[PDB]
Amino acid sequence: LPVPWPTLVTTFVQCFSRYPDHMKRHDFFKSAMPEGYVQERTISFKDDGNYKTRAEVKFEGDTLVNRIELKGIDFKEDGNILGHKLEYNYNSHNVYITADKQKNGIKANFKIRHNIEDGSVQLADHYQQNTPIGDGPVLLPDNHYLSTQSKLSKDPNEKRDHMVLLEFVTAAGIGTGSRHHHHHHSRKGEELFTGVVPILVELDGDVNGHKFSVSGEGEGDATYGKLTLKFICT
Repeated sequence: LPVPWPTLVTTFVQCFSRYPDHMKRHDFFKSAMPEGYVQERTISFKDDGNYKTRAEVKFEGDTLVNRIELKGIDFKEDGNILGHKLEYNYNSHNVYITADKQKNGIKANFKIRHNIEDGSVQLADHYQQNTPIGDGPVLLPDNHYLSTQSKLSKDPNEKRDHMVLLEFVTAAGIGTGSRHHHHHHSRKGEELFTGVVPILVELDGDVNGHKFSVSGEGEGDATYGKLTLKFICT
């Protein structure tokens, strides 16, 4: 793998976030299902290169799949990314979501703080836009945030280069007086997430001409804002 695993966490399914009852009317991600959404990002590593990503997230039968292309350029050979100088861990923080009326979707920007091995912080500035694939109605949200927590681990019986990921995501930032206390909204999309959903993730990448692929498997339980994924280089 040509880059540190933590640098890919954000790229490797926000439809698995927990939206409590009063906020379900703001859940763009599930509302776009099963047709899905396109997710695009620029990720700018301070003093280093950038990733640009395009993904389609949708249902194929009973499976939520996230297929990604990533292009990374302008990285330093001996910088924190290509030189693998980032600790294997991950900071919890809040991702703020706003509607993007023009693309019938959402945007977000947020900064990830990556610990550097024997140094300070490598910042990764994220710009994100999401657009529905289908033409059906979607839920465009009021401003809110996703409180996102991520634990990184290893499988002691896995010989391949890999990452195990446990994530918990809960929406917040809207109070119960919002929209005159009205919870009502269409449950289309949302109803597909009431139980445990299998996930496939597949990525093709090229970072400074180093080409690689990753596959990931696991499951999501949105009732608990819970995701479990294991990723391997392929």
